[PDB]
Amino acid sequence: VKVLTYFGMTLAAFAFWQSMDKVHVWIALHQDEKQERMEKEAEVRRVRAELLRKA
Amino acid sequence: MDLIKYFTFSMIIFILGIWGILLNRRNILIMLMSIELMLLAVNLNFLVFSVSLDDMMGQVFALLVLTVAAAESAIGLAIFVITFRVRGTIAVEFINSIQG
Amino acid sequence: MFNLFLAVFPEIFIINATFILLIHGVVFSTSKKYDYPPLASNVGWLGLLSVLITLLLLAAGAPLLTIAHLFWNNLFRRDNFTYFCQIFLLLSTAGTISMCFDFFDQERFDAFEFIVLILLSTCGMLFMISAYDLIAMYLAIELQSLCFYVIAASKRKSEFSTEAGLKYLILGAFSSGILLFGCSMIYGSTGATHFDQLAKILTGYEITGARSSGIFMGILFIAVGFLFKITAVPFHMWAPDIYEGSPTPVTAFLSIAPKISIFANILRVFIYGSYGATLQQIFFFCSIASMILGALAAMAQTKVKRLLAYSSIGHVGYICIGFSCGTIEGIQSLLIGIFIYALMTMDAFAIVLALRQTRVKYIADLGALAKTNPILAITFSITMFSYAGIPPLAGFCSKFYLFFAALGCGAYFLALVGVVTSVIGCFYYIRLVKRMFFDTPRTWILYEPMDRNKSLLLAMTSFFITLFLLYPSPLFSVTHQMALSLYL
Amino acid sequence: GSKKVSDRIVKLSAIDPDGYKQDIIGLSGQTLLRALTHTGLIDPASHRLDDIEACSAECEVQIAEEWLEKLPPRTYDEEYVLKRSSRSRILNKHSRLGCQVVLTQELQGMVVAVPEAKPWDIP
Amino acid sequence: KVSEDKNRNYAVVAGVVAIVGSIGWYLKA
Amino acid sequence: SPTGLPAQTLIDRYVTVGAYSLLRSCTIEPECIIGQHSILMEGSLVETRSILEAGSVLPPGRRIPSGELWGGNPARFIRTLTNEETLEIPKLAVAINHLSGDYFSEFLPYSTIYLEVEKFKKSLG
Amino acid sequence: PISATMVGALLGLGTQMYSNALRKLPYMRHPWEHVVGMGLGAVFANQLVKWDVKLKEDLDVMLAKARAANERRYF
Amino acid sequence: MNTDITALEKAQYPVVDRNPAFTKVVGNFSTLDYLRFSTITGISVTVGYLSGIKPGIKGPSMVTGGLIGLMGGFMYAYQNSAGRLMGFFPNDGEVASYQKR
Amino acid sequence: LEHFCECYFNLSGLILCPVLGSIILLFIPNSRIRLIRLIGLCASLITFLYSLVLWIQFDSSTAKFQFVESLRWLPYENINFYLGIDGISLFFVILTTFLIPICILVGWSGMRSYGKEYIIAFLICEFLMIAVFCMLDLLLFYVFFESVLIPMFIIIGVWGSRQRKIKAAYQFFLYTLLGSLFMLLAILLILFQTGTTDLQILLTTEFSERRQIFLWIAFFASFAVKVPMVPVHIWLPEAHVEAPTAGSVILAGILLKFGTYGFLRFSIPMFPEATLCFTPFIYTLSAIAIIYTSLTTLRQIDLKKIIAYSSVAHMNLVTIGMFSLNIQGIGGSILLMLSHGLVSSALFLCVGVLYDRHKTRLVRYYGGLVSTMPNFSTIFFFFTLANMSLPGTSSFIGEFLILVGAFQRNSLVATLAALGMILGAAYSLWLYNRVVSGNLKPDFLHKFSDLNGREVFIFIPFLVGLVWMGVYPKVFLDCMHTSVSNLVQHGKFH
Amino acid sequence: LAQIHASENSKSFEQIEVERALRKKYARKDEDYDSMLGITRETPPELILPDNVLPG
Ligand SMILES: C/C=C/C(=O)SCCNC(=O)CCNC(=O)[C@H](O)C(C)(C)COP(=O)(O)OP(=O)(O)OC[C@H]1O[C@@H](n2cnc3c(N)ncnc32)[C@H](O)[C@@H]1OP(=O)(O)O
Ligand SMILES: [Fe+3]
Repeated sequence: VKVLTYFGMTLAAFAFWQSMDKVHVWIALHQDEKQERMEKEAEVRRVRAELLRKA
Repeated sequence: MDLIKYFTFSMIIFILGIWGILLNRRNILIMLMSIELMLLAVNLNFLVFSVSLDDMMGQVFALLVLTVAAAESAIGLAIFVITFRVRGTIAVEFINSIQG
Repeated sequence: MFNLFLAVFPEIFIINATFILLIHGVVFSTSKKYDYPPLASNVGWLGLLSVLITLLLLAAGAPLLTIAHLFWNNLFRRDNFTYFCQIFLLLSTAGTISMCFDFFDQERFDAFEFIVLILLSTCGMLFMISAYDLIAMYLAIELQSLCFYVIAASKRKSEFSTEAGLKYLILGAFSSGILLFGCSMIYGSTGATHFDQLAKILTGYEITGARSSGIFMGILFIAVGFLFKITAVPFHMWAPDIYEGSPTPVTAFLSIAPKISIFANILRVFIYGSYGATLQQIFFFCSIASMILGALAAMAQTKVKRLLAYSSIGHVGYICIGFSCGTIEGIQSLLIGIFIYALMTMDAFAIVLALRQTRVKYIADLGALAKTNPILAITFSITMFSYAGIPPLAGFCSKFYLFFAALGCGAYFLALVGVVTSVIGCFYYIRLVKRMFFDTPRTWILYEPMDRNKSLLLAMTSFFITLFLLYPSPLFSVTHQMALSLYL
Repeated sequence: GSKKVSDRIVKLSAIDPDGYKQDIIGLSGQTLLRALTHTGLIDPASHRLDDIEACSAECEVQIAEEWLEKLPPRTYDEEYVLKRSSRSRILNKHSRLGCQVVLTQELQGMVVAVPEAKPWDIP
Repeated sequence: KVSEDKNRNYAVVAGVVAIVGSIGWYLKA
Repeated sequence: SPTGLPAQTLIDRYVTVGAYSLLRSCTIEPECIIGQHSILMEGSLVETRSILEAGSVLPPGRRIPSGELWGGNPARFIRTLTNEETLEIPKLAVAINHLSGDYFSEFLPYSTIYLEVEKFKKSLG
Repeated sequence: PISATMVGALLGLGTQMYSNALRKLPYMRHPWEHVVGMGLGAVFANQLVKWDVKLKEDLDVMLAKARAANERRYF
Repeated sequence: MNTDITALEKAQYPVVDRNPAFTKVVGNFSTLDYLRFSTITGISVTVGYLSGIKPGIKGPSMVTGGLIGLMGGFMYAYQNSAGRLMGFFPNDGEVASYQKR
Repeated sequence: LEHFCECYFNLSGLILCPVLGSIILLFIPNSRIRLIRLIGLCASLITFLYSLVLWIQFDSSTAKFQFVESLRWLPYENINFYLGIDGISLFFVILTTFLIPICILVGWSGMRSYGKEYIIAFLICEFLMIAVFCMLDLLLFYVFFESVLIPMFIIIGVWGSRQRKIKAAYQFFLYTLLGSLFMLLAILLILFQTGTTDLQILLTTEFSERRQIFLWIAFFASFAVKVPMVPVHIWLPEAHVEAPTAGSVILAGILLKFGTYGFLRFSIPMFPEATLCFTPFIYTLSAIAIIYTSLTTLRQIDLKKIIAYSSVAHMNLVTIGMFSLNIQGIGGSILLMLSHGLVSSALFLCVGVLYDRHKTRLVRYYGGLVSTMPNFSTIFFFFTLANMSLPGTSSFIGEFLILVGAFQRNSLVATLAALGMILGAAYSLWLYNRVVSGNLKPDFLHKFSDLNGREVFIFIPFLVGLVWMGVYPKVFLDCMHTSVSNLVQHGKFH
Repeated sequence: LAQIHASENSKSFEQIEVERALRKKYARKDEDYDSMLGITRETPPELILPDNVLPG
């Protein structure tokens, strides 16, 4: 490829990596919601088992 | 966020190796080179993990893997050379006689 | 200090003997004084002697292999299981080498380095069996694989041998990279590579909601590498092409020795380890796919070597069923199946190597063999009926356990697949008996009689196949012993 | 003596891979492959039986259309073998399996093209 | 009167030593 | 061969070549019987499941059709063989092989003549 | 009656004749080899029976350990 | 280098010396040890001779086989002697020269 | 627990006899035809005499397995196996030992081209078949039965007459293997409950109704391929026709009995509730097969295809009687089993005589053989009558006693089964008249020879056997009734 | 043809054994390993027939 094509590709990849950084920050920001959802679903399963174990 | 970025560097190298396998049906030399890319990505993971965990076991394996990569490249290029010599070409239509 | 190395006397001896044979072969093969003599058979006999002496050293010093276990702990672990696995591996190597002398002499394969590479791969498989860490496991696997890649392309002027070498190298390097990725993921997630440390960290949690995705994918990728190694579907397509294209002694060695070494590795990495049934489902689905594909593809084959390759794929499926069920009897039956399949495969390849002096290539080439060599046709038929699993032959044990585990573990689809695949296999095995006994071809092929080595080995394996079930207790007890040595 | 070997002799011509034409001789009732192996045009060791189950198209020949009319049509097994044994996996419309062609008196003067030999000696 | 192949003589002695050693090995084990 | 075909002498399986027969560049297809004192000349062919009578002479390039009985000097068609007759031929070959086994068992892999040569030398110094 | 030595000697004799027959040789081609094969078969059969006894003895101890470990759970 | 001879499975016979030196183990060789060594060396020399006739190097092949046999035979004898002295193998003879000496 | 019997004559020696014959023959040069023939014949004859002595010492008062003897498999003694017979299996052993020497005698003239391989195969078949009839274990029954497939495969494929033998042997092996695998699944199902596969034990273990039904269906699938039952009967025609004469004799006279014997030995007693629920189902399949396959027999044009198709109709009458679950039904089913093993074998022997001379099986080629082969014609007519269940012959005794047993349970199945009398007579007489009666056809056949001395002797024990059981079946019914009575009473206590 | 037959029939025991060994040594070939070794194995003259008896 031409030198300028290579450099334009490198600039595109730099933009892609900065977007990846934004994605990682977003995923980090939603840890608490995910743990809360996990806890609620675990409680659902445990209540269902304890009610089914009763019979 | 350091560790995730090092890991995604290794990740893109591994993914590029997979893609080189997928995209080079007619170019078995680049298939070999893609496999070498995958091996470099794993070697980097061991070094990055060794730094991250403060443990030297990652580095010992990194050196030994470099030895394995060297030997495997040597023998692979030997097999390439003999295949080329027998056929006079590297085209994949001449290495498909065994089938079924 | 010296006495610590009593734990590695067999490996030290075999490595040093291999070095001696390398030097001897290179010094006298290049000699003008002796007119550059072929040394494949001379070095082969000396290497068979070296293998037997290694087997004596290992077998006799059974307690001494566990000496200095704390000092050697971070390198390997020797116990009862590794002891018997290594003895079996050495016996398989010795039989394979014994079947090579007619090939060396009549084909004039004069390369002594073939024997040296077989010996080095045997050292590699010895180290594989005793591996107790991901690093050691990978290194021993790679030594083994590199030796195999070189020997598979040993007929360097042949289109078939070069093609087999190339396909082998590319696909094996791919799978090895996948497995190494798995090891790196496991190391990063747990900070450990020793099998004991991995056993402690993983036990008790499996998939408890908050599941380490790194450990999961490490297990997955390592399993993919192992499944490639045992020729399990869908990581199997290399095996038929490589088996066909390699020289027939290479095919014989690849069909037996590497299975023992990697099944030892599989049992020590996972059974000794701890994770969800996910891995057991992996091997279950691969077993089902392997039986189906092996049966159908073997039914399609017209050539003997390809048929044997697909038969081996089907049988590894049968064997992996025993790993999936996750019981002590599962491991026992897996070991019994590996043993019986190894003996049967050596029988079949002794017959194939005997017929390769006349260049047997097609199943149809066996026409009128019941007339031109009646005893040989009966011996091959006993082997084929053992392969089909017909009782009272030794091959019936694998079928019996396949159905036993299924009706116990509660599986019925598995029972159906086993029934259909067993019937298909019986058909394509008895096709060979029909060709040797029932057909009346216009043109016959008269085969040169085999040498003494292959006849003795054939006689012994045929007696074992027909008579093992009359006195099977030692195998049952030794396999049960090994299964328990893994845990306690 | 009433019955002679020359009664069964079928004249033939074969064009080798290098293009030079040779007059070859075969017995009617036997296969084209046997006539081709008499003079070594096809190596006899590469194809020892006249059976479709012992064929990897080592016996493959190319025949012009004016002689294909005079032969029985290719069966499914023959076309399967020819197609799989092609390097490009393409069936050649003028290709025949020599082990399946039986020489007859009606094939006098037929021209056959002998392609380059495929590898056959599996290690 | 005499066998002159010295390598063959050494090999004969080696075979004899192997046989006698095997016998003694059995008898003292 | 005058026929142009390869001139190797090929005696196929289950062929009984009667005593005092002369063969030269002839082909005998499987399951045939050649009568005693017969002559088969260059390029001649005897097709499968045929019988030649004793004293038969087959000129060069001549042919014996399959399933027939021929004889004479030169060989002439006599009659067509019944299927039971043709089934008898490999049985004759097998019986002759069985007889030859009795002779094969009379010889050990080595003779004892070398001892006679030894003593004949020793008496001669 | 039927002992390990007898069965082993018979199997060694059978192997030598089977090996001779596979090579299309006469059954009794090298009779000293038949003697050697009978000896080897007898040795192998006696050793196999002894080894089976030892293996069962070892398996009993190891199953004792396994059962002790498994019975530890109910304490 | 920290070393530890401790074996996984304990010795079943009286331990005469837990880590015997090289010279002591060699000096402990019995007539059975020299019989095993000589048998392995003789078999190896025989195999070297017989396998070397066809290439024409029976002499050098005998030497190579004898080297392999000497190595393996010494290894086997050293194994047996050291295992007797450490109590891994039945060693009534070693115990006699220990109680007495 | 060692169960060694005190009797001098026991099952072990009878088992060993043909094994010893086979081991002796492997080493005798094929050049020694006279010796090979005499060794095989003498071994088979000694086995037959031994079986007769086994009959002599039989107790007809007991329901306990007789001559019971055990063989150890492991020094752990967890898995121990037993041999024993009763009133149900004794006569099948005697029949096997009687039929094997006949098979050796049939190929006497062609033994120059057969060889030791022919005698060895039949001796190995004899040993395996006797073993199968003498087992008190579900697992050994499976092994020894599954083992009989290899020598039968060889016998069909090597000494069969035409190239159709390839397809015939393939179908035989594959059908039988499928059935055997289904039995294996049932044997493991039982083992998981019981921890053992010993017949004497499983006779004393209760099975749940649901598991009884499921175990019955797996045992059914195995036995119904061997009976044979519709629609898995189509392997029998090709297999029995394409086989050599002695092969056909063994296939129809002994091998067909394994399925009905498996119903009597295992399925019926072990699952008495499952047996009752499935009786209408068994009755329907059996009655359809008798009517359908008899009409098919009428339109067959091959001598051997007619005789082979006849066996399917006869075996499905046997199933009707044994599932009637009374004395007449089960006793009649066993008697027809043995009688069929004599009549069918003799009829296969008659056709083999004709095919050996003329090498054709098409009915249209023959005709008028009464004027050239009167001795063969007279013997052919007698066995033709015995195939129509004519009173005085042995097959009438089994046929009527089954119809009696079926009538007391279901009148409808007895009426449909009795239609075998009309149809069985139609094709049997049509076959006899088209072959033996009429005028010669010299364009097809002009050279004939009646039976020689060997062929006459072969038929004599068959003629004596059918007349003997036909007029005085008490010698057989006396030795069977106690075992039969306890089979019927099994599972109920009133 | 008489010349080759007369030559063969008059050979002594020692020459017969030498030529038996030569015939065994040159019965097959491994020209590939020879090329790896850089040598060319030639048929000895005692095993080569004169051109006047060959079919060509
Ligand atoms: C390099 C080394 C060279 C050597 O030393 S040779 C080695 C030994 N080889 C020989 O001796 C071969 C000798 N060749 C011949 O004898 C031969 O026949 C011969 C060369 C006369 C004649 O062979 P022909 O094939 O040329 O026979 P004709 O063409 O003359 O046929 C005439 C007629 O005679 C009859 N026939 C011919 N030949 C004979 C005879 N002999 N007898 C009886 N009847 C015969 C026959 O009916 C013939 O009619 P057809 O069959 O319709 O063609
Ligand atoms: Fe072909």
